[PDB]
Amino acid sequence: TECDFSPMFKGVAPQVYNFKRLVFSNCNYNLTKLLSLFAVDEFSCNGISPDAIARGCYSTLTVDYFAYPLSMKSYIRPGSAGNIPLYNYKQSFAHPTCRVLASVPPNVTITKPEAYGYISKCSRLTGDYQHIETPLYINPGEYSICRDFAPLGFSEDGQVFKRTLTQFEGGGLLIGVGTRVPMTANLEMGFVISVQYGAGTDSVCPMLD
Amino acid sequence: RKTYTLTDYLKNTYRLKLYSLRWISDHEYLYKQENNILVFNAEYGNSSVFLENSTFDEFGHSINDYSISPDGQFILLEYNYVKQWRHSYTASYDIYDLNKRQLITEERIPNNTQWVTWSPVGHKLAYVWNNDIYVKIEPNLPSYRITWTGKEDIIYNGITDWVYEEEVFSAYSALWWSPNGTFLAYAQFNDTEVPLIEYSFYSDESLQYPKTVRVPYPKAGAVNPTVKFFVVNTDSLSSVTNATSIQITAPASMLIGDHYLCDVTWATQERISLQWLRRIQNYSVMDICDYDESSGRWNCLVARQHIEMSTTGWVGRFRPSEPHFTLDGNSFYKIISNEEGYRHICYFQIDKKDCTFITKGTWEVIGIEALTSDYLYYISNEYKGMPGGRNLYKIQLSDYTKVTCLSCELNPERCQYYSVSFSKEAKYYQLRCSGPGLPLYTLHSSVNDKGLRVLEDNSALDKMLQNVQMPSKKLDFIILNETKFWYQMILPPHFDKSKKYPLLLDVYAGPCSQKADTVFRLNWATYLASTENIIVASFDGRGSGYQGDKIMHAINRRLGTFEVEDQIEAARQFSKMGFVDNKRIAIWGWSYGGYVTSMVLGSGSGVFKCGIAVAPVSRWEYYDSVYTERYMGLPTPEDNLDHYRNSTVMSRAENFKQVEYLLIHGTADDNVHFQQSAQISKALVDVGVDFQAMWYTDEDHGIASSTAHQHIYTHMSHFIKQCFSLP
Amino acid sequence: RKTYTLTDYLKNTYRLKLYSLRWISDHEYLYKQENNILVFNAEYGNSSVFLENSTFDEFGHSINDYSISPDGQFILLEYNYVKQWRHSYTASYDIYDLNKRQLITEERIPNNTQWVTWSPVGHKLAYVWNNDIYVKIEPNLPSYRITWTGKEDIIYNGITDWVYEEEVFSAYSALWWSPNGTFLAYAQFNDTEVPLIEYSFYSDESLQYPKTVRVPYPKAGAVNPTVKFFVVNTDSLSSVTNATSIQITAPASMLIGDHYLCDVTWATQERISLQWLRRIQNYSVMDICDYDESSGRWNCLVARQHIEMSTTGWVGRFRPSEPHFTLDGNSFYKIISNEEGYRHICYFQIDKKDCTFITKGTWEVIGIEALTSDYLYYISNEYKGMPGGRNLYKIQLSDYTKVTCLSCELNPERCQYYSVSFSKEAKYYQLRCSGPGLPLYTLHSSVNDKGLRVLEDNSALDKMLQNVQMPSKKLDFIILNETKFWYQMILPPHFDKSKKYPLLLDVYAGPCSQKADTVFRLNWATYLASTENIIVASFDGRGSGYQGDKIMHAINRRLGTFEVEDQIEAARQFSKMGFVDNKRIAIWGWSYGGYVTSMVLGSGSGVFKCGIAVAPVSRWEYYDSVYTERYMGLPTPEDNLDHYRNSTVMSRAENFKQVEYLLIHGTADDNVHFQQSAQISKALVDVGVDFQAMWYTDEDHGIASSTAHQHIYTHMSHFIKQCFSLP
Ligand SMILES: *[C@@H]1O[C@H](CO)[C@@H](O[C@@H]2O[C@H](CO)[C@@H](O[C@@H]3O[C@H](CO)[C@@H](O)[C@H](O)[C@@H]3O)[C@H](O)[C@H]2NC(C)=O)[C@H](O)[C@H]1NC(C)=O
Ligand SMILES: *[C@@H]1O[C@H](CO)[C@@H](O[C@@H]2O[C@H](CO)[C@@H](O)[C@H](O)[C@H]2NC(C)=O)[C@H](O)[C@H]1NC(C)=O
Ligand SMILES: *[C@@H]1O[C@H](CO)[C@@H](O[C@@H]2O[C@H](CO)[C@@H](O)[C@H](O)[C@H]2NC(C)=O)[C@H](O)[C@H]1NC(C)=O
Ligand SMILES: *[C@@H]1O[C@H](CO)[C@@H](O[C@@H]2O[C@H](CO)[C@@H](O)[C@H](O)[C@H]2NC(C)=O)[C@H](O)[C@H]1NC(C)=O
Ligand SMILES: *[C@@H]1O[C@H](CO)[C@@H](O[C@@H]2O[C@H](CO)[C@@H](O)[C@H](O)[C@H]2NC(C)=O)[C@H](O)[C@H]1NC(C)=O
Ligand SMILES: *[C@@H]1O[C@H](CO)[C@@H](O[C@@H]2O[C@H](CO)[C@@H](O)[C@H](O)[C@H]2NC(C)=O)[C@H](O)[C@H]1NC(C)=O
Ligand SMILES: *[C@@H]1O[C@H](CO)[C@@H](O[C@@H]2O[C@H](CO)[C@@H](O)[C@H](O)[C@H]2NC(C)=O)[C@H](O)[C@H]1NC(C)=O
Ligand SMILES: *[C@@H]1O[C@H](CO)[C@@H](O[C@@H]2O[C@H](CO)[C@@H](O)[C@H](O)[C@H]2NC(C)=O)[C@H](O)[C@H]1NC(C)=O
Ligand SMILES: *[C@@H]1O[C@H](CO)[C@@H](O[C@@H]2O[C@H](CO)[C@@H](O)[C@H](O)[C@H]2NC(C)=O)[C@H](O)[C@H]1NC(C)=O
Ligand SMILES: *[C@@H]1O[C@H](CO)[C@@H](O[C@@H]2O[C@H](CO)[C@@H](O)[C@H](O)[C@H]2NC(C)=O)[C@H](O)[C@H]1NC(C)=O
Ligand SMILES: *[C@@H]1O[C@H](CO)[C@@H](O[C@@H]2O[C@H](CO)[C@@H](O)[C@H](O)[C@H]2NC(C)=O)[C@H](O)[C@H]1NC(C)=O
Ligand SMILES: *[C@@H]1O[C@H](CO)[C@@H](O[C@@H]2O[C@H](CO)[C@@H](O)[C@H](O)[C@H]2NC(C)=O)[C@H](O)[C@H]1NC(C)=O
Ligand SMILES: *[C@@H]1O[C@H](CO)[C@@H](O)[C@H](O)[C@H]1NC(C)=O
Repeated sequence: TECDFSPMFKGVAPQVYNFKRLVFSNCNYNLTKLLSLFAVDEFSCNGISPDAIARGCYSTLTVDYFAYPLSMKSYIRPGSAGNIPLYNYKQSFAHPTCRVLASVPPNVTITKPEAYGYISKCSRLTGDYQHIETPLYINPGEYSICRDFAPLGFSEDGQVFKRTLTQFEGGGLLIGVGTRVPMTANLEMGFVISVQYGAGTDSVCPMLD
Repeated sequence: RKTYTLTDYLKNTYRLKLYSLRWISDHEYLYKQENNILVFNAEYGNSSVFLENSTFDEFGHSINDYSISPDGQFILLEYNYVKQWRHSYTASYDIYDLNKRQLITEERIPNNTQWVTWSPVGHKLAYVWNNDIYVKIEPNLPSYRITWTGKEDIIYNGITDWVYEEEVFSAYSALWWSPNGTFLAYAQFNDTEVPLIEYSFYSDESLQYPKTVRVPYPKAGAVNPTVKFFVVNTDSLSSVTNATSIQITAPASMLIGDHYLCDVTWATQERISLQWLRRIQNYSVMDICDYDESSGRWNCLVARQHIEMSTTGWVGRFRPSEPHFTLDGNSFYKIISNEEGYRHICYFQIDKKDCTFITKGTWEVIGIEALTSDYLYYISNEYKGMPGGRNLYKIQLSDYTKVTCLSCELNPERCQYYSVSFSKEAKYYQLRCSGPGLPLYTLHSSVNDKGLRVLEDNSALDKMLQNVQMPSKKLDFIILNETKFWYQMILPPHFDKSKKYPLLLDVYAGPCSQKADTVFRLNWATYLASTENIIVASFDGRGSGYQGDKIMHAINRRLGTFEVEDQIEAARQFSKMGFVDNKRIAIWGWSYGGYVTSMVLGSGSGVFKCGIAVAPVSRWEYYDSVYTERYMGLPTPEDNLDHYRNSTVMSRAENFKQVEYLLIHGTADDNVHFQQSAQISKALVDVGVDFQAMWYTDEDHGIASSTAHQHIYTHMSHFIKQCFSLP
Repeated sequence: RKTYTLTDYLKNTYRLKLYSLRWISDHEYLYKQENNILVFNAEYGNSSVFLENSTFDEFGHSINDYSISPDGQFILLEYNYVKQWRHSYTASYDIYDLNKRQLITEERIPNNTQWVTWSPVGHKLAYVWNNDIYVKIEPNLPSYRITWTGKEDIIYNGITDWVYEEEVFSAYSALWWSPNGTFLAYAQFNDTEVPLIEYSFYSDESLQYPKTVRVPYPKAGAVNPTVKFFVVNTDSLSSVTNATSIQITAPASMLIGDHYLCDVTWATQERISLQWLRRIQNYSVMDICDYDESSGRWNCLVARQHIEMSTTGWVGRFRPSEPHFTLDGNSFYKIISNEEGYRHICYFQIDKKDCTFITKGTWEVIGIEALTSDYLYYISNEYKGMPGGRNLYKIQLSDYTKVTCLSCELNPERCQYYSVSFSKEAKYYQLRCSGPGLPLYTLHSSVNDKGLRVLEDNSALDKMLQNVQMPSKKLDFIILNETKFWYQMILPPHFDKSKKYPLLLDVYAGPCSQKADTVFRLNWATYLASTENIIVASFDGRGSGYQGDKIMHAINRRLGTFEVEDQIEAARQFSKMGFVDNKRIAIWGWSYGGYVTSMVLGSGSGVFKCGIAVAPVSRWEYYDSVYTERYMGLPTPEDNLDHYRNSTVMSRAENFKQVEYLLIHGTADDNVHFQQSAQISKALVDVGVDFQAMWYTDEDHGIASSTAHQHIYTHMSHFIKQCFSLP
C-alpha cells in the first residue's frame, strides 16, 4: 500500500525539541506529491544522496520532522556546539542523514503553530547550597528531559520552568529555560531522513509499475 | 578670634575649592576654568582653550551640564534639568558640532530624554526616551529605535526602576557600551506585579487639587521586580529593519527563585561578566560569556562560573565586587574575604575556581583602581593599622613579595585618606588627599612615581581659616572584651582636659558604614563644636566595616540589637573621662541613624537626655525589599518573623516616657515613606507620651532644597540648644 | 482646696447628668435608666416598665442604640456602629417583636444599612442599603425595592452626599414620610462630575501599605452635584409591580442655572412645600404643590409659589426658615427678614404674595417650636435685649398682641438660656436650661403653664463640686462707633480686678455664629482658668449674629477683612483695662477660628506674642463650594477673583517673623484637608520662619479619639505653658 504521510498533515507542526518521527517499512511513496507539497531550501546529506532515495528501494525509512526557522539554518548543522544540539535535537552523523530546511507553500494544509521556540538551558542543579550546575546534554536521537515543561511551546521569550526531580530522576531541581523566535510568513520546516538496510524482509519503494 | 557660626555653614562663606578633571587621553585632561573648557597637557602643564567662553554653544537656554565626545568633535549640552529621584532626572539635549562652528539642528535628540551616553570611542550616541532605547550613529542622522516595549511605570528598557537605582546599582544608567563600542548591553526591568506606594503631592500653591504620586516600591516580603538582560550589535542597525536584541539568560543555580543583577563589566571586546545574587543574599555568582560570531548568542560555559558564598553573613560589603580584567582578558583580580574574614585581592583565571591571595594581613584592601601589565595599584588601610585611613600601594604582577607605598611619606601629617584618579593607560594619576588637613590635589607620573606639580592646595581657604576658631579632631580606640573599636571626637577649640563638656552622639551605625575616619569635613558638627562648644562623638560598632567580617557580620539577622548595645556601651565608656557631662547626653542620627536613635531612646538606659531622628525607620516591613532582606531574609513565621516583630520601634514606645524626642520627616520622601513616622506618632500618642514633630511638605529623603535645608538645620539647632540648655 | 486639673478634664471626673426623653403619644414618654426603659405618664408622674434589662437581647453583641415604633408594637436594636462622616455612619439592625417575647428571624434589616426610619404611624420601615431605598410594610415581610439607580460615589438615593449633608441638611437622611405615611418623598444626588479629593490613610500598624481614601468633594468654583426629587405612593407597591416614582420638577425661575433645594415640609397630607435656592445664595423659591388623586399628576400652579430675595447679602441664617403650616394647610408662618433686617414671623396665605408681619422689635426670633389652633410658641432672644439669651414665648393666633413669656420669671438668676421640646399635639413640654447655672430639666403642662416636677437638678454634682475652685464667667458688651458687640471672659477663681492677669483669646468668629452666650460649659478654658490663672476671652463682632442683617451682611464678599480687623481692635480694646498684660496675650482657634488666628498673626499688629491654630483655613479656593460661595460668590475674574487672591494666608507668610506659631492638623481630616496646612508650612519654610508643628495621624476634624484628644490637649497645654513662661 501507499506510504501514510497523513500524520504529518494533521495538527500543529511540532517544535524542534518536541519533534515527531515516522518509520516507513513495506510501503510505496508518490514522489509527484512530495515534489509539490514542499519547497526545498537546502538538501544536506551525510554518506547518502537524494538521487538515490528517490530511485532506490530501502529496507526502512525514518523521518524526523519539526518546525524550524530558516534563519537559524546552520545552527542545526552537524558538529555545531550551539544550544540546538545540546538541548533540542542532535542527529547522529553516523546515521545517514539528509537534513532538509524547506518552506511550506501557502495552500498546503499544515497548521502553523505560534512563534517558534528552543530550550536555552536544561540543567540538573543539585548540591547542598544548590551550587552544582551539572548541565544535562541530550544524547543523539534522545528527547530533552526538559521537553514536558511546555510541550505546545513558549508563551514569552526567556521563560523559566522549575520541576523538582525525585531520587529515581536523580535528585535536585530540574531547571529549564526557553527562547521564542517570531513566526515567519510561511511555515518553515526541517526534516531528517535516514535509510536503514537489512532491517527486515520488506522494503520501502517509490510508486512505480 | 571669630568662630564658625551657623550662618557660615548656611551661607557657605568658607567654600571648599575642588579640582575636577576628566582624562580624555593618556596625557591630557579637560578642566572648566571660568565656564570655558581648557585642555591641559600633563607633562608640561601648558594650557590651551578647547571650547571658547560664549553663549554660542546653546544661546537662549541656560546650560546645565555638558559631555565631550571621545573624539572631541562634538559636544552634548543638556538644559531644562528636572531631578526626579536621587539619580533619575530628565532634560533636553542639543549637539554642538565643535569641529567647525555650529550646532546641529537636524534630527535633534527628543525634548524629554531620560539618559544619554557616548560610545567609548567614536561619536555614537545612545539615549532613552519614553523608556525606549534609541541609537544615533552620527549626530546629524536620524535615530534608530532599539526597544518597543517601553511603558511608563510598568516596563523600563535600558533604565532602572526605583529599587535597582537606589539599592542595587546606585546609579540611574542601565546600559553599557562595549570597549570597542560595537556592542551595547542593557537591562530591562518589569514591575507589573510590584505594589505601588501612593502619597500626596501638593506642588505649587495655585494647584487647587493635590495630586497622588504612585511609585513602584517593593517592600519587605513583596513581589520583587524581574530583570532581563540583552545586547544589541550597533553595527547592524538599518533604516528599514527592526533592531535585534540577543538575550543572555541568568545562570541555572541563580534563577531558581527571586534574584538580582549586581553589575556587568566588559572584559575584552567580545567577553562580558555578570554578577547575579540570590534574593537571600548568599551564593553570589560571577558568569563570563563570550560572543560567538557563528551564533549571535552568548555561550556561558559552566567551567567559567565563579561562586561566592558566605556563612557568618552576607556577600560583599554592599554588592559583589567588580572584577578588573587583564589586557588579554583571560585572568582578573577580585576583592574577596579570606578564611580569616579579611578582604584581600585574589587572582582568578577564567577557567579555574581556586583563587591565589596576593595580599594577607589583619586589614582589608579597599579597592583596585588601575591595572597594568607590570604593576597593580590599589587603595588599602594597612598603614598604621588604621581602619579610617586610606593609602595607595602598588604590587608587581611578577613577584607579589614586593609591595611599594606611593602615598605613605608624601605628606603624613596632612594626609591619611587618599583617593586616586588614573589617566588613560595609566601614564599619569591625580591624587586627592581628603584626610585630616585641607584637601590637596596633585598630579604624578606612574613611570617613575615623580611628583609633577600641585594642582590645588586651597591656600586661600587656609589663609581665611587662619582667623577662624576651627575645632580639633581626635581618632582613637577603646577595648571592649578582647577587641578594640574605633571612635572619633570633634573637640571644641582650646579644648580643656579638666572641664566637663556635653556630648552629642552623631549616629549612622548602619551596616558596612563608617563614621570614624580621617576625612576633613566642615558641617553641622563643626559649627556645634566651634560656636556652641559641644563635643561631637561617633563610634564604630559591630556592623561597621573596613575592619573585618568577624566584626562585620556580628549583626547578621539580628538588626538593631548589637549595634544599639554597642552604642550604649560606647556612651558608658565615654562617661568616665572628665570631659563628658553624664547628665546632658543626646543621640542624633539620620535615616538608619534615626532608627538607631529611636531604639537607643527606647532601650531604657536613661543615659541620654534627648534625641533627634530624621526620617527614621520604624518597622522593617515598611522598608524596601532588597536592603532589609540583605540582612534579615524574609519576614515569614518559619524563617525570621519573630525577630521582625520584636525589632520595632513602636514596641518600645512606652520607654520614651523618660526622654524628649524630636521627629522630622518630609511628606514626599520616596525612600523612607512618611508612613513610618506616622506609625511612630500613632504609637507615641496612644501610649500618651509627649514629643516634638516636624514635617517638611514636598521634600524628598535628602531634604536638599535650599530653604528646607536651612529650616531643618536651624530647627534642629534650636532643639539641641534648649535640650542641653545652651542659651 | 482642689483645683480643676488637666486630669480632671481628660478623665471626666465631673460628669454632667442630663434627662433625654422621647415622646410617643399625647401624654407619655420613655426614659432610659441604666439598662431598662421606663414609660412615664406626664400628668401623674407614675412610671411603668416598658423594657427590662434584656442584656441577653443579642446575647453576644452590645446594643448601641434603639428605636421605638410609634405604636409600641416593635423595637429596633442597632449595633456594630461605625462612624463614617460627621453624621454618616453604618451599622447592623435587628427588629424585635416587643409584643410578647420573640425576635424576628425571617427577613431582617441588612448588615451594612446606611439609614433606617420608622413610619410616623403604623410600623412601616424605610431603609437605605447600597445607596438604594427599600420599604418593608411589616417587619416579617420582604422589602420592596424603590430605587434602582443606586451606585456608590455616583448616585445617592435617599441619603445625602458629603456637601449636602455637611452644609445644607446637617443630616444623612434625605427621605421624608407623609404625616399619615401614605406618601414617601426623597431626593437623588448625582455627583458624576464632582472632583475627587484623595488623602492617605495609614490604618493599623500591621497594614504594610497605606490606603488612599477618595471623597467626592466640590471645591470653590467646581462642578456642583445635581439633585432630582421624587415621590412614591407607599400604599401601592406590590410584589409583581415595579416601584413608581413621580418626579417633581424645579420651578421655572430655578432651571436657568445651578440651584439647591433647602428643605421639605409636609403641609398636610397631599400638600407639600419645597424650598429651592439658586447656586448664587441671594434668591430663594418656596413652591407648594397639591396632589391630585383623581389624575395622579402634580398640577401645582405657579400662582401659589412664593419667592424670597435679598439685596445686602444671602437669604437666611444658613437656609430659608422652616414653614409651619396650619392644621387645614391653607396658611403658614415663616421666619423672614423684615424691612430693617431683623427676622420675625410673617403670616402667609397660599394664594397671595404679600406677607403680613405679626412681630417686630430690635431682636431676633431664633425658632418656631409649635403651632396650636390658638397659640404659637417660639424661642426668641427679646428678654433683656441679650443676643446670648433664649426664652420661650407664646402668642395668640387671633390677636397676636397678647404675648406671654414662659421662662422669664420662673428662674431669672440661675437660668437665662432655655431650650424646649413639646409633646405630641403639644400638651406638655420639657424645658432644658443650659446656663449660666447648672443644667436644669423640668416638665410643664400647656394648659395653664403649671410646673409638674423637676426631672433633673444635678444637685449632687453641685454639692460635690462645692469644694473645687471653679472659675467665673463674665458677660458684657463694648461699643465701637454706634454699634455694640458682646464678649465673655472666663476669669480665674479669686479673680483680682487690680492685679495683672495674662490673656488668651479664644476665637471662632465665623459668619452667623455666636461664641458670646450664657451657656455653662466645662471645657479647656475652665481648666486653664482654674489652674494657670489665664483669662480666656471671646468676642462676637461682624459678621456674627444674631443681631440683625446690618451686622450679618456687613462682611458679605469681604471675608477676613472686617472680621479680622474687628478681632484686632477687640484685642487692643481688651488691653486697655488694668488687669490684662499686653505683652503676654496669646490667640487660638479651631477651623474657621484657625483661619482667623492665621490672618491676625499675619497682620503685623505685634500685640499677640504667640498663637496656636488647629486645622486652620488658609485659602478659600481649597474649601468646599457651598460654604465659601455663600459669602464670596464665584471665584471668577469678573465677579470676585481679585478678593479671592487678596485674602490668602500665604501672602502674609513673611509677616510671621515676629510671632511663634504652632500648627496642628490631622492627616485624615475630610473637611479641612491636610493640603491646607501643608501649603501653610511650605510657604513658611520658603520664607524661612521658625515655627512648631505637630501632626496627628488618622485623626479627623474633631479629633474625637480618646487618646488623641488627651494628647492634643496636653500638647497644647505644654506649648502655652512654655510660651507664657508659667512653670
Ligand atoms: C424594575 O425596573 C428595574 C430597572 O432598573 C429592572 O432592573 C433591571 O432589569 C434589567 C432587565 O431584567 C436588567 O438587565 C439584565 O441584566 C443582566 C445582567 O446579568 C443580564 O444578564 C440580562 O440579560 C439583562 O440585560 C438590569 O440589570 C436590572 N438592573 C438592576 C439594577 O437590577 C427590574 O428588573 C424591573 N423589575 C423588577 C424585578 O421589579
Ligand atoms: C604643550 O606643549 C607641547 C610642546 O612642548 C605640545 O606638544 C605638541 O602637540 C602637538 C599636537 O598637535 C604636536 O603636533 C606637536 O608635535 C607637539 N610638540 C611640539 C613640537 O610642539 C602640547 O600640545 C602643548 N599642550 C597644550 C595643551 O598646550
Ligand atoms: C523642544 O521644545 C522647544 C520649545 O521649548 C521647541 O521649539 C519650538 O518649536 C516650535 C516649532 O518650530 C516654535 O513655534 C517655538 O517657537 C519653539 N520654541 C522655542 C522656545 O524655541 C523645539 O522644537 C522642541 N524640539 C524637539 C526636539 O521636539
Ligand atoms: C572593535 O572590536 C570588535 C571585536 O573585536 C571588532 O569586531 C570584529 O572585528 C573583526 C576584525 O574586523 C572581525 O573579524 C570580527 O568578525 C568582528 N566581530 C564582531 C562582529 O563584532 C570591531 O571591528 C572593532 N572595531 C570597531 C568597530 O571599533
Ligand atoms: C512583564 O510581566 C508581565 C507579567 O509577567 C508579562 O505579561 C504576561 O506574560 C505572560 C506570559 O509569561 C502571560 O501569560 C500573561 O497573560 C501576561 N499578562 C500579565 C499582565 O500577566 C509581560 O509580558 C512582561 N513584559 C515584558 C516586556 O517582559
Ligand atoms: C518593529 O516592531 C514593532 C513592535 O511593536 C512595530 O511597532 C508596531 O507596528 C505595528 C504594525 O506592524 C503597529 O500596528 C503597532 O501600533 C506598532 N506599535 C508600536 C509600539 O509602535 C514596528 O512597526 C516594527 N518596525 C518595523 C517593521 O521595522
Ligand atoms: C544560604 O542561604 C540559604 C537559604 O537560601 C541557607 O539555606 C538553609 O539551609 C538549611 C539546610 O539544613 C536550613 O536548615 C536553613 O533553614 C536554611 N536557611 C534559610 C535562611 O532558609 C544556606 O544555609 C545559606 N548558606 C550559608 C549561610 O552558608
Ligand atoms: C398612672 O396611673 C393611672 C391611674 O391613676 C393609669 O391610668 C389608668 O390605666 C388603666 C390601664 O392600665 C386604665 O384601666 C384606667 O382607666 C386608667 N385610669 C385613668 C385615671 O386614666 C396610668 O396608666 C398610669 N400610668 C403609668 C405610666 O403608670
Ligand atoms: C437592671 O440592673 C440594675 C443593676 O445594674 C438593677 O438595679 C439594682 O437593683 C437592685 C434591686 O432592686 C438594687 O438593690 C440596686 O441598688 C440596683 N442598682 C445597682 C447599683 O445595682 C435593676 O433592678 C435591674 N432592673 C431590672 C428590670 O432587672
Ligand atoms: C451579618 O454578618 C454576620 C457575620 O458577621 C452574619 O452572621 C453569620 O451568619 C452565617 C450564616 O447563618 C453563620 O454561618 C455565621 O456563623 C454567622 N456569624 C456570626 C458572627 O453570627 C449575619 O447573618 C449577617 N446578617 C445579615 C442580615 O446579612
Ligand atoms: C448623572 O450625570 C451624568 C452626566 O455626566 C449622566 O451621564 C450621562 O448619561 C447620558 C444618558 O445615558 C449620556 O447620554 C451622557 O453621555 C452621560 N454623560 C456622561 C459624561 O457620563 C448620568 O446618567 C447621570 N446619572 C443620573 C442617573 O442622574
Ligand atoms: C444676586 O447676585 C448676582 C451676582 O452678584 C447679581 O447679579 C449681578 O449684580 C450686580 C449688581 O447689581 C451687577 O452689576 C451684575 O451685572 C449682575 N450680574 C452678574 C455678574 O451676575 C444679582 O443682581 C443679585 N440679585 C439680587 C436679588 O440682589
Ligand atoms: C570667560 O569669562 C571670564 C571671566 O569668568 C573672562 O575673563 C573671559 O574673558 C571670558 N571669555 C570670553 C568672553 O571669551
